Amino acid sequence: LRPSSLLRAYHYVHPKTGRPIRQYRKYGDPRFINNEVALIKGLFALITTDFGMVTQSQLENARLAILRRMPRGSFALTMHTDYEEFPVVQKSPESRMGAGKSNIHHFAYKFTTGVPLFEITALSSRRLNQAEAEGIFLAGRSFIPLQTAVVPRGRVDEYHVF
Amino acid sequence: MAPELQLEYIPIIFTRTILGPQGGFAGEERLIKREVAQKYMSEGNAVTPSAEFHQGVWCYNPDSEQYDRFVERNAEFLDFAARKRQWLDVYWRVNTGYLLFGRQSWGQGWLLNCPLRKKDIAQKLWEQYKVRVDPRLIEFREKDRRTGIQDLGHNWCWLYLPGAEELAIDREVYDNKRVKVRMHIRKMSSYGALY
Amino acid sequence: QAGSPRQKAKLFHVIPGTPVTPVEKLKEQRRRFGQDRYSRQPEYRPGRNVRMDPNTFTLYATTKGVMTIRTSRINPSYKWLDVEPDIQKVYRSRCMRAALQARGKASMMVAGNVHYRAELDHVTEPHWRERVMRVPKATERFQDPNYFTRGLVPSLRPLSRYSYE
Amino acid sequence: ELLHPLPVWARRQQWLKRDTVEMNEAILREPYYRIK
Amino acid sequence: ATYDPAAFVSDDIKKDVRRPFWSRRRWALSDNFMVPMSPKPKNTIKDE
Amino acid sequence: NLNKRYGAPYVAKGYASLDPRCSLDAYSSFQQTVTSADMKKALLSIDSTSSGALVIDVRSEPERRLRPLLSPAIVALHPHDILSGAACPILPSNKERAEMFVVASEAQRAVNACTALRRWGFSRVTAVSVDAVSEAIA
Amino acid sequence: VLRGNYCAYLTLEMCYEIAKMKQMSWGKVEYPPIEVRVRRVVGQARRMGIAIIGIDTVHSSPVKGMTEK
Amino acid sequence: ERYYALPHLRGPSMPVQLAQPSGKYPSGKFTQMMEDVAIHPLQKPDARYKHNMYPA
Amino acid sequence: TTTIAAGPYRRVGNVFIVTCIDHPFKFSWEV
Amino acid sequence: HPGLVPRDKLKLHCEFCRFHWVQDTLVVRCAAHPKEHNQREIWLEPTWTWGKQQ
RNA sequence: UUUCUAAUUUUUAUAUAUUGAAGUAAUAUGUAUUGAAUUGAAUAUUAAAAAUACAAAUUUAAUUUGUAAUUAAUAAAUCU
Ligand SMILES: [Zn+2]
Repeated sequence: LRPSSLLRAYHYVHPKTGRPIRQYRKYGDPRFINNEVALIKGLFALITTDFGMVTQSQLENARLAILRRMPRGSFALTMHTDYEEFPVVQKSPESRMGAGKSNIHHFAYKFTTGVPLFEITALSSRRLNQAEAEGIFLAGRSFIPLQTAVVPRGRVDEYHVF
Repeated sequence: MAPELQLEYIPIIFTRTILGPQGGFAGEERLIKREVAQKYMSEGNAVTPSAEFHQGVWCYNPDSEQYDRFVERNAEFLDFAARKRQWLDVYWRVNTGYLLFGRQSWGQGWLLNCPLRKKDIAQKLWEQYKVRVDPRLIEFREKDRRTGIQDLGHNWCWLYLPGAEELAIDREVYDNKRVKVRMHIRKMSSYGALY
Repeated sequence: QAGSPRQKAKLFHVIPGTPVTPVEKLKEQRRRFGQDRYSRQPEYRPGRNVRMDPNTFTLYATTKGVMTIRTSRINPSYKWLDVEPDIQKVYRSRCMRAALQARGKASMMVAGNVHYRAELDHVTEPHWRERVMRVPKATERFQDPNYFTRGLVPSLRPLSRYSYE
Repeated sequence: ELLHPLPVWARRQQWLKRDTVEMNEAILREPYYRIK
Repeated sequence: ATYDPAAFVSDDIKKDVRRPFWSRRRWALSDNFMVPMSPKPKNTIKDE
Repeated sequence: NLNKRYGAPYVAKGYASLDPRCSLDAYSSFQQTVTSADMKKALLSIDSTSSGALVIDVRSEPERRLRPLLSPAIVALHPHDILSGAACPILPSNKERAEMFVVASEAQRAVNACTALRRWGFSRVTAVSVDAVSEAIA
Repeated sequence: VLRGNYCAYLTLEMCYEIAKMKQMSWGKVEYPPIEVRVRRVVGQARRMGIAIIGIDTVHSSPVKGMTEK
Repeated sequence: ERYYALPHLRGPSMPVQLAQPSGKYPSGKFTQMMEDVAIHPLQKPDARYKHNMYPA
Repeated sequence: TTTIAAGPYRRVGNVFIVTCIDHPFKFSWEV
Repeated sequence: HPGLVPRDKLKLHCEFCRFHWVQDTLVVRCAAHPKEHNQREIWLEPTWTWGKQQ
């Protein structure tokens, strides 16, 4: 069938076979507008105001850039990863040289609107400003392929971020 | 009761105060889905309506983080858990819903040729979700305050749910005074499109 | 990898609500042999005067009469097919129910109303959730066999334990 | 194909359309009669 | 017990103000750090 | 680019010109009272040689058989002939000077029918007394 | 926050004498009144880790004279 | 058919002690006088080095 | 005259005059 | 002079870095670091036409 | 598309500036502390101490000097 016996929601694994489930292309389509806002608990978080498909390598290159522009001892970046992953070039004639093994391996997320990505969470009484915050994320936002805006602590008040 | 035929939803007295649509709040009786409710009676957020709980129940305060707050359900609270439910039923209905359209769009700018009216959102609220409101509360975005909605694809616009202060309703909904109704304008030829 | 056959159409061969002869297949159900294994549960279980064919799970009525689907009050996914034998009993009411509601004199809280059944049961039996949710102790489910010989209980039924309402 | 924009006069004479329909359905919600 | 839509519901056609370049400081505060809209490629929204 | 061709009473219009406020004022008139003198003034409107019945009863047809009040020739309107607007062809011209009344079985329907009137541009009606107009037999 | 430990103690009785040789207007020895001058040297101390006793601690300087009351 | 509709008001429409914080960093228009601020010309503030050093 | 008119009440129906403003061949088979 | 792709990216790096209307294009011109910190908004060439650059 | 005629859908639709705000003054916990060859608001990290307002810079091997001192500048008023 289709999703069950998940591997902790990263990707679904076939019930009668440990193979990955190999879903449809437009499964889990991000082209909703997510109704549920995110209750971020970091001081600032980077939510995705639009939708798209973002790799893990695009999200890891962004962390390596956010982790440069951030004061070390004070704030510890927090990157969320519980979201579900999705496959790539999977099909057989649709792969190159019958190497379906080396094309599906990439795992990209289908982010809807308003999913938090990172967190400049605090480890002290040190504080942040939106100017002090957007300045950090302005490095990584140039890698995350979709549009994203930073949001302050607590419930994103999506009346304003949009 | 049978393993085949199970109640699709069951009655529930909430002890805690869950945010989600299936959620409730302190002490109201709600028929929430079975699978969800069954991981509440284990979780402790809910308890099946025994005759005892129908008078009082020890609800929860995040202040001391334990089931101390006794919320007695006299006929007065049962006039409070109604207006507070009837309110956040309009909330969780428009916020969960994704109201569709079919419109005509000759031209290139992907522009709906007869753009939308705040009449034409309360009309697709009452049509699809039966949510009956005043179209004087629907505030549009800044891009569509001038020309109406006017563009295909996903538009959203804010619906103002005014009367939520004597219900003591905050932190159990995303925004006390608004809600994002989420349009979508699926262009269609004269066959299925109106206006 | 392989091929596949086309999924046949397993749908109604009458109009629900309208009269019905016995030689009509009321519904040709998927004997949902998941893939030709031997265990399935049909969508529309048989009802009054309707008898299910064992092999292909197709419901054939047993007596000519008007037909209807009774969605279970507990779970609206599990339906029966009722055939009530008297065709005049419903026609001579429909012709009224649809003549009254034309003059605006019929009430919409009728049991047969589709959207009211959720509330209808609750006006009469207010705790029916608890009457089906109640779990029975294995003592009362097998009432004292001596009460059967002493004749107190008319006849012990130990397997009929599930409330199908 | 839909290449150049709908001329403005057309959009305007199509805003008269929805304001025709918005004037039909004002007729199709009148009472069936009038107590006179 | 009256709610007037008009108090809180404001539908104002606001002029999107230019980032004032004629003054130096108000050009720097106005620098809304979302000018990295350059990631607006209409990229593949359901594939990679 | 609407609101340039059409007014502001376009797109910013809550076309629900039916009942954003009147329903409230309906429950206002419900509160105060209606009594003998409040019918005795209407009695003078029956004393007025010009006979247009003042009060109207929106009650089920079996109810009125039980307590017939039709004596002063008052109007018996089904509460939908009021709501639907089928009654405007028999309704006073002076929308600002006329105050009819509305009798009803239980006072929820009365106010629920008088709000329909105030939706039809009517200004004064205190909207109920099932028992007074019988105690004021006239 | 750089070092993890309060360094050498002090007591307000001592800052009042560091504050006596530190007068901004050495023409007007007390332009800032002395008590106002101390909160300055106290803050500069705390900013160096100098936890003084009268504050920063649960108990003030214990005395063999009398009850805490 | 169910129709969902708001309850009748018993208290103030816009919440006051229930208001969610605004949601945008509340750097007021007066701490960084970015725009929308109007001041009398007699009462011009904060020119401590330009034209408040010689106040009138 | 400030009075709900009093008299034996006749009710009168309505008669719609319908015209066709859009071509029929653009629309569905039900319309 | 690196065309700062939108107008909004323009930033005055130096004290002598100011704005200028170089033929309808808002640009940044600095006497110091003359081309090192110079920025020019993206816009049509100063002398375009209606058939060549739309 | 019988023929003469009449007609309500038109290779005509509105494009972002006014203002290189650059004079107006010695100082004073203080060159904090730490890490540092050195660092004095502008190395590195560290940032909720204060009082008698000006610690996210340029500058210098360091400082001082020297730039800088949170302001009027309403395109909205459709143009037909
Ligand atoms: Zn420069």
